[PDB]
This record gives sequence, C-alpha cells and structure tokens, in this order.
Amino acid sequence: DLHDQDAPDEEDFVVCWMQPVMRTAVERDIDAELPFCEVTRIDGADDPEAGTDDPVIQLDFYALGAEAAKAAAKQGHRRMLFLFRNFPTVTLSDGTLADLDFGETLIKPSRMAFEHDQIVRYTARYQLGTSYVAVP
Amino acid sequence: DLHDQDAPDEEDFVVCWMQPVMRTAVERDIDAELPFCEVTRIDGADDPEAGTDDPVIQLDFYALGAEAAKAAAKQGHRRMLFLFRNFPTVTLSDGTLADLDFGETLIKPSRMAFEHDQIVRYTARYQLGTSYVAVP
Amino acid sequence: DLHDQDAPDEEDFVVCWMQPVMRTAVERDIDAELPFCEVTRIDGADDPEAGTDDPVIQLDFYALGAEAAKAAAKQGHRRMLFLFRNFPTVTLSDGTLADLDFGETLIKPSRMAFEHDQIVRYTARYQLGTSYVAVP
Amino acid sequence: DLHDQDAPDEEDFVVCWMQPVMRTAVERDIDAELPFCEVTRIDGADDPEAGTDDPVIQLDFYALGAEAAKAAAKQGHRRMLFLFRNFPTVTLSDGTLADLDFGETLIKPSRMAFEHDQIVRYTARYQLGTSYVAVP
Amino acid sequence: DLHDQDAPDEEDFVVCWMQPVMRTAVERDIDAELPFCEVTRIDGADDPEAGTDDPVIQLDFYALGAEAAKAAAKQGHRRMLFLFRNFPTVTLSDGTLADLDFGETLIKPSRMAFEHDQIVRYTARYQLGTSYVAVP
Amino acid sequence: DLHDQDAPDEEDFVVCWMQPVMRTAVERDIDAELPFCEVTRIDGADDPEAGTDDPVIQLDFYALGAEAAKAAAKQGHRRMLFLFRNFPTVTLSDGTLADLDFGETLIKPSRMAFEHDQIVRYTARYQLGTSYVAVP
Amino acid sequence: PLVELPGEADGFSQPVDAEKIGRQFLLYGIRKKEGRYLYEVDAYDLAYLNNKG
Amino acid sequence: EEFGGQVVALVSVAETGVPGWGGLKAKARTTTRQPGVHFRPASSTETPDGQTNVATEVWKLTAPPTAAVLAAKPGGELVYDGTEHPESLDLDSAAGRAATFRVDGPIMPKYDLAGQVHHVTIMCKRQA
Amino acid sequence: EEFGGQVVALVSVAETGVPGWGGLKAKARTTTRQPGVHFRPASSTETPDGQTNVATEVWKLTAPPTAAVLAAKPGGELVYDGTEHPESLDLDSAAGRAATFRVDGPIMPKYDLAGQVHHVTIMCKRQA
Amino acid sequence: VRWSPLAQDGQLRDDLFAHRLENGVWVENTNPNEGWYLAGAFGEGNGPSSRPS
Amino acid sequence: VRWSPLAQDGQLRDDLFAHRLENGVWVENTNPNEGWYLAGAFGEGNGPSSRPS
Repeated sequence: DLHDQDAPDEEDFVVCWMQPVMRTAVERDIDAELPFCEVTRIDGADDPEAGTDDPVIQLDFYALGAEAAKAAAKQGHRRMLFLFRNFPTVTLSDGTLADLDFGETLIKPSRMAFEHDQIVRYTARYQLGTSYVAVP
Repeated sequence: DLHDQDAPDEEDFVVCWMQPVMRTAVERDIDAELPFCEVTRIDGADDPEAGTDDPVIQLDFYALGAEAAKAAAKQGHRRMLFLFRNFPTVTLSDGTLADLDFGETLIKPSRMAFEHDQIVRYTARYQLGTSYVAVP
Repeated sequence: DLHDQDAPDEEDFVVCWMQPVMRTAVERDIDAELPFCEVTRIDGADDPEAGTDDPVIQLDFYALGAEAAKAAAKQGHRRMLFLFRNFPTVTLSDGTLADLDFGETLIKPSRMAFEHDQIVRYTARYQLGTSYVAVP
Repeated sequence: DLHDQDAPDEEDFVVCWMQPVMRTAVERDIDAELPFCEVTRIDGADDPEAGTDDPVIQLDFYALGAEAAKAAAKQGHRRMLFLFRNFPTVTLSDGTLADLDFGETLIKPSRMAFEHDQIVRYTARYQLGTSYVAVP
Repeated sequence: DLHDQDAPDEEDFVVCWMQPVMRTAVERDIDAELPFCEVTRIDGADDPEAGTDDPVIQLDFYALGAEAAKAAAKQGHRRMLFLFRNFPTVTLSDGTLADLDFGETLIKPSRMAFEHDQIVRYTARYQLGTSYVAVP
Repeated sequence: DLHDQDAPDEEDFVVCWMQPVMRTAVERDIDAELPFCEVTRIDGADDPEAGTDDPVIQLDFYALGAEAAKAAAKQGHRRMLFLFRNFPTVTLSDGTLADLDFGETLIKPSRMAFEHDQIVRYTARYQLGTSYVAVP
Repeated sequence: PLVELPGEADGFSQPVDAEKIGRQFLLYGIRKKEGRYLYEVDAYDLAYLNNKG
Repeated sequence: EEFGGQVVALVSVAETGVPGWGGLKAKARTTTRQPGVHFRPASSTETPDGQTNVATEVWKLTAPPTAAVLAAKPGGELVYDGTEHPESLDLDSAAGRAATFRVDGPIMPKYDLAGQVHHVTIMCKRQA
Repeated sequence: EEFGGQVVALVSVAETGVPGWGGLKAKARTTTRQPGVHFRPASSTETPDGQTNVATEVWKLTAPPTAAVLAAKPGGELVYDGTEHPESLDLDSAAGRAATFRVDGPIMPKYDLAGQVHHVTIMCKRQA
Repeated sequence: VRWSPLAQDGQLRDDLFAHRLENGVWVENTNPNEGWYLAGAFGEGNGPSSRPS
Repeated sequence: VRWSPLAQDGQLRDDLFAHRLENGVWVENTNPNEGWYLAGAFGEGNGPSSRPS
C-alpha cells in the first residue's frame, strides 16, 4: 500500500499558473501559436521525515523573431517574480489547492540554439520550495 | 572457499517489493504492457569488517503518453516512500527474508529522452542501506 | 498580473551604448560592413527582495583581416572601460534612462575560430551590475 | 643494472587466486566457456623508500544470461572478500609466495554494456595493498 | 568617447621581442621557412582602477624534424627567460616603448600533434604582467 | 641575446639512461624490434629565480604478446627505480654530464589500447626534479 | 495533564522568573534484521534543562 | 488514375477542448478512405537488445493527387491492414494501434511539364 | 511457389509462467518448418582483438508468403544447419546454439500491382 | 522485574503515549495510559547524542 | 484578552503601521494607527535569529 502524503505536481502547478498570461504545456505539438512556454524538471530531492522538497524547473520560450521572444521572456520572468513575491494560491487541474514555500532565480532568460531558423528560443531556470500535503 | 556472509541481492529486493503494485523486471522484452519499472545498480561499496553496504538503485518508468508515465512515476515514488518509512519485510525469489537499514531519495522522477516516440520514460534515483546476513 | 519592477534590458543597453562608436546588433545578417559587434547574455541571477541583478555579457568583434579585427577589439574594450569608469547615462530604444552599479572585465579580447577565412573574430566577456527600476 | 626489489605481479596474483573457483585470464579468446573473469590494472603508485604500493584492480564477469552473470559476480565478490579477510598465501605461476597488506572494495558489481546480445557483463573494482619482496 | 589609457598590445610585444632571434608572426602562411614561432592569447583580465593586467600568451614552434623543433623550442625558451630576468625595453611596430612587470612559465615546451608529417610542433605557455600607459 | 643557464634535456637524459638496457627513442619507425620504450613530456614548469624545474615524463613499452610486454614494463620500472635510488651520472649525446634532484612514480605500468592487434602497449608515468646548469 | 491539543491553545509565554523542573527521558533505537526486531532503549530518571541552541 | 491495388485510410489530427492535465488538449481524429494506392516497405532497423529492444520500419506510399491526399499534414496517421475497408476500424482497439502508422516528413508532390501534380509520395514509420 | 532449395525452421517466442529471479519469466518456444527458401550471407564484420574478440554475421532470407512466415515477430529465432529436417533439433544442445539465428528488424513483405503479398525478406544475425 | 518498556510478549507497549494522531486529527487517547509525549522529526545529521566529559 | 496582533476575524490587523508606500511614494498614514515602523529587505542567509546563552 502506498504512502499517504506527496507534494503537489510541480509541472501541473507551473502550467496552471502561467496559463492565464500565455499558452503553456509540457509538450509543444508540431504546429501552434508562437507565444509558448514549455515546462520541465531537471533535478530534485524529497525527504519524508522533514517534509521537504526542492524541485528545479525550466521554462523555454518560443516566439517568432528575436523581439517577440525577448518580450515573451520578460513577461514570463515578471509573472514568475510576482508568484515568488505574493505567494498566491493556484488551483490545479485536479481542483486541489497548492502553495509554495519560497522561490529563487538561478538563470535569467538567455538565448539558446534551435533548429527552426525563424523561431527564437529563450531559456530560464528556477528553483522552488514545496511541502507535503495529504493525499485525497 | 568463499566467504560466509553477503548482503541480500538489491535488484531482486527491489523487484520483489515493487512487483505487487506494478510490473517490474531487470530487463524489458521487445513487447510488454506499458506500466513498467526497470531496476539497475550504478554504484556501491562493501565493507566486510563493519558489515556496511551502500548501494545505489535506479528506477525507470515506461508508459504510453506523458500523463500515464507521470502517474506511474508518482505511484512508484509513493511506494518507495512507504518502503523507506515503515521498514517492511520483503520475501525474495529464493524465499529469504531481507530488510533495510535506511533510505534516501537522490533524484525525484524527471523526464528523459527515449527512442520510441509514444512511450515516455521517467527516471528516479534512490540510495539504500543494507547489512550482512549469513549465507544459507 | 505581472510584477511592477524589472531591470533594464541588458542587450538593448549595450547595443545603444556601443552603437555611437561602431555598428552593433544582437544578430548579424548575411551581409554587412566589417566593423561589427555582437551582444549576447550567457548567465545571470535576479533577486527581487534585495533588488540585485548580475548579468554576464559577451561581445564578438568581426572585421576583415587580423589587423582590423584587433583594432576594433581594442576600440571596443576602451569604450567599455570608459563606460565602467565614468558611469554615463544611456538612453534605450524605448527612451527610458538606465544606469549601472559597477563593472568588471572577465576575459580580455582573444582570438576564436570562425568559418569565414577572411573575417577574423575576437571575443571578450564582461560582467555587469544592475538594479530594479519601476515598470512604466 | 636493475634494482633488487619489486612488488609481486598483481595480475598474476589475482589470476592465480581466482582460478580455483572459476576460469580467469588477462585476455579472453574469441571462444571460451561462459564463466569467465578478466583482470586489469587502471592505476597505482610505487614508493621505493617506504616500500609502499597501491594498485587498483578491475574484474569483469561474462556469462550467458542475466541470472548466470549475477551469480558469477556474487561468487567472485565472495571469493574476494574471503581473500581480504583471511589473508591467505597465494602461489604464483613462477612458484613464488606472495601476500597482501590490506584490501578494500570500491565498486560493488554492476551492469555494463557489451556488444554481444546474449552475454551479460558485470564489472567490479577493488583496491589492494602490497609491499616489496626481494628479487630472486 | 574612448578611455585614455590601455595596456600595450601583448602579441605585438612578443612578436617584436622574438623577431631578432627567429621568424615570428601571429599567423603562418601556407609556405615559409621552418624556424617559426606563433603567438596567441588565451586568457586575461583588466582592472582599470588598479592598473593591473594579467595576459596569458602561447608560443608554437614549427620546424622540420624532431631535432630542429626541439632546438628551436630551447632557443625560444632561453630568449623568454632572458626577457623575464633582465626586463629590457622593447620597441613596438608603432614605435612606442613598452615594458613588463613580471613573468612566469606555466608549461615548458612539449610535443603536440600536427597534420603535416614532417613538421614537428612544440608548444609552450607563459604568463605576463603589464600596466597601463597613456594613449598617445 | 639568450640566457646563460638551462636545465638538461629531459628526453635525451631518459633515452641515454634507458638505452643500455633496451632500445629506446623519442619516435618509433614503422618497423623495428619489439623491445621498445618511447619517451615524451606532458607538463612542467621552470623558475629562473630559484633554479627549479619539475618535468613530467611518460614511458610507453611495446612488445609482442602480453607476456613480453609485461616483462619489458617490469624491467623498465626496475631500471627507473634504480635511477631514482642511486642517483647515477648520465652522459648525454652532447657529452655533458647531468644529474637529478629526486624522482617519484605517478602511474605504475598499466595496459592501454593500440591499433596493432599483436603488439601490446604498456604505459607508465614518472615525475622528475632537475636544476639549472651553465650553458657551455 | 495540562498539555493542550495542537491548534487549541494560543500563544505561550516565558515567565520572568522560572524554577527547575524535573523531567524523564527515553531514547529509542530500533533496528531490525532478518525479520526480527532488536531494541535499545535508554532510561533517565531525572533531567534538567541545561542549554538552548 | 490508379497506381496500385491497395487501400489506405488517411487520418487527420485536430486537437480540441479545454486544456487538461499538463496543458495537453484532447485529440479529435477524422478518417478518409483513399483507394488504389501502392504501399511498400522502404527500410527497417533495430536497436541492440541490451536492456530495451526497439525496432523501426519505414514505408513508402504513392497516391493519386486527390483532394484528401494533398491536404495531409505532418503529424497525421494512416491505417492499413490489407483489407478493403480499413477506415471502419477502432483506433482505440489493440488492432487499431498495431495497424496505425505515423507520417514522417512533409508531403512530397511530383509535378509534370504542364505544371500539374501527377502523384504524391509519403513517408511512414511504425515502431514496436 | 518455390524460391530456393533450402529449408529453415522458424522458432516463435512466447514467455510464460510465474516471474522468477529478477522478474524474468521462462521462455516457451514453438518451431515451424518452412521449406523452399533462399538463405545467403549479407555482410559480416569483426571487432578488434584487443582484449575481447567479437564477430558478427548478417544473412538474408526470402520465403513464400505462407501463413507461418507472415506471423513472425521481432525477437524470434530460426534454425538452419543445411539439413532437410532442422526442426527436430535441440535448442539446448550446443549444436542448436551454434545453428540458431536471431531475427533482426521487422518483417519486410513485398507487394504486387494486385495488392497481394509476393515474397517476404527477413534479416538475420549471429555472433560468436 | 518492576517496570520495563518492553511487553511480556517481547513487543513494545502501546499504552505508553498520551496523544495519538488518527486520520490527520490530533485526538487525546481514551484508553488508560501512563502519559508520555513523543517528539517529531529530527534534522539530518542531528539526533539523540550524548557527550560525556 | 487585552491585546493581540491578530484581528478578531483571524486575519492580521491593518492599522498597525504608521507609514505606507503607495504608487512609489512614501506618504504618512491618515487613518488612526498605533504607530509601528517596518524594516525592509534582509540579506540572504541572515534573518531574525536568537542566540540564548
């Protein structure tokens, strides 16, 4: 039988938080609108005894042209800063309510290579702090 | 003549523990059902004098689609947390009884590349602590 | 809703500062005049609580022949040193006024490989210090 | 004229020690029986003044199927542990008698890739301690 | 407007110093005489406030055969040692007078691979110390 | 004008020392006898003020078959140990007399890959200590 | 007993003048091998508060 | 005209609906029957069976320049099982999954001297 | 029809039973005789004999489109030793191991203008 | 034997504690008990330790 | 209950502070207030800490 506590899903959290300002999903189909954020997890650690979780989240921004890509990256960074500062409540797809413990910016948006020669990709990296909520 | 003590087989331990909740084996055949965990060892160290063993175990989750893969990874992580917390007794294939000393999560499940374009692979890493039992 | 403060755009800052002395843009078209500087960001970190930002900026110099490339690199380094020392005010494309907190040279201009066999590329790296201004 | 002292040959030592329990050689021909151990040295250091030698030895196990490979690896590890604990005397090919000072396990047997799709290769790493004996 | 101080050109300094003893240039044409030194910069740092500059310089020696290459490398190293010890004044191409603050040898000449099968390439690395002189 | 002091040539030193016991040269022609040692330098540092030089020397042994290669490596290591211990005087090709300050073994002979499938290559690494003698 | 259930009492307080209070302590170490429990428990009849952190 | 004696069912993909978990939307599919085409394997490889074994196949399809074929886009599917009416098949079914291919690369039309499309070549792949 | 004067024995693989050590299940095999086929080597290489020497062979098989051949799946085996009845052989035997091949890649059928399968090409490999 | 934390059967006692946690709710124990309070988690690298002098 | 930083509803009080920041302008509070001043940011790794001896 499984354990009774687990942290909220980090990717779902970030998607449901960024969605009101710009289109976002874990994966991008072959065709979509330019404004677009992609979420991923690279590293983390969970401690059942202390209820401590330290996930690392990556955001990729795709847009047509350098100007639009930079503007989208700036908007996304501002949204993340708002989330870090005001500690708002986010409703997931499942309807559960989840919150954060803290936040920190590791890499401010920079330019990365991409196969498509018109779409410009910007990449930012963030660190989060989360606790354990009871499994419903 | 060989020594008379050895730690229990780590891969067999993990397989016999995860099997009740989901299909698991050391190797995946060319065709099988989606829910699937794969076990591996990457590193360790054995000390005969102190009876100390520190193996490192990797779990790979394969499932069709991102959603199913993430759900399977969450279920596997919860099962591992239950094992770490309650210290249950596990019966191996050989019928021997084996236990743990502690446990710790190094990498919480994240996404990795895979050749198949429909199956999504998630990877988690764990550390274990084991002692020496008498060889029967 | 987004946050109300953000640092000035580093690439736009550097472009608008270097432009009076030599042609500069974030990207070089297939054909242009030789004197040319290219700006990029590689790393940084933002702290909303303390109002601290530490971006890293790269300048690439392209010119025909080794002599012209070295002369352009020397001129660019002197311009950057002037900026670091006198702390002048720079007007961006948007018309906003932005300033610096400090500056430091990490890599003095050196020679790097390039596909074209006539254009010689020189590369220098710099570190900046910036604060948060109110979003208009 | 050469020096008059040297440590015993480490590869010959390990081969003559593991041979009674399983086929072992420094190199494997194109065809042989499955049970098989391969010996190698990766690093070491010799100090003539203090009579100190710290070689590093690698054992590779080849067998048909995962089960047989794991069983062979377990048997080899038990034999090595017996050698580390009881400090027995080993007769080399040359007939000389050689002994150890200590022993330590760096990497407990794990799985590695191999070209053949039926033979499974397991790899373990060990550290030894040896002194200088008079050259006969 | 540019700054009014800058360090002397390191490559021009080294070329004008090594030229009396052996042919040297920043780049080697497709055909030239064997005795040949090539100068390059790999790293450095400039501090306007303290007037401190720490460039790193590389010398490559090309000659026909191992013997001639080694002899040329020895001669170049001796010339560099003379420069480090006696602190002589060097006249650049521009006619300016420049000096050093100190010097240190990082890598004594060693052998490196080269495409041509008759020319043998030797490589040495040096560190320099320079100050700021007024721009004329 | 060049400096008046320089350390003795390390490669020539090692070649003239190992030559009495086995064929040795800086480079091996396409065909030669099996017993063979090859000398090389990988790293070093020279200090004119203190008269200190710390070169690093590599010896490669080629022989037909594993047995002959191992025997040659053992003989070479014993010769090097004799040199380290007794501090003998070595006459170079130029006729000059040169000596050592100390010696230390970094990597005891181990097995490395080689293109030829009959010749087995063994590699050992050593560190030396040398001073400055007057240039004649 | 005077200890309250969690989330029931309001903010506590540290009195200006306090007095030594005697307390009991048991330290538990539980280790299991081959499906069998081994217990190591320490007993302390009396213990006072020495230092904080 | 006719280029062969095989019938395939091109399947279109058009995502619709409110975003679900992880921002992914449900997929709505539409099938169209295109008969008289030629379908032949092109190449096939396999990954070494060390711990996980993966096999891939590549097929070629040549079809008349009909309206449906010319409107195909990358990321679509086509279903073939050697039957006269493969369109009346359940994609959710195990047989449907075993008989569904994935479009690889863009549509490749062929033109004549009159500036008209003559036939269309399409790359397909399927793995296990 | 007939495509050659060689006879091969296709072997199917179907794992069954309670999981054993490490979660692996025992393998149950079924053999089927398919005569009148052509079997020829395709390519062969070797790994340098530094410490371990490995050699690989690749063969091609062309068979009539029978029911048994069309049902083969990747990961199966076929046995050939230049005899008329290779199916009556022990896989456990050393000769059986020396004469068993491994199927490489998916089944490759060839179609005609009538939309019917004409012959099947299969890749095989064997190592030492 | 006067008192012992171990039961006669060899298991641990259950009446030792005063508070229990059930279904995420802190409820007082209704069964008879001696009355003991249990500390929670411990930071990594820190635990019950004794330093005699 | 005499005084408490928590309001009756369970939220925090608002009349606690004396100065407020609005639209980037430091303006004195016109509403009634007890009068309290708030410190700003804190360097990373440093915060309100107590070290009893």
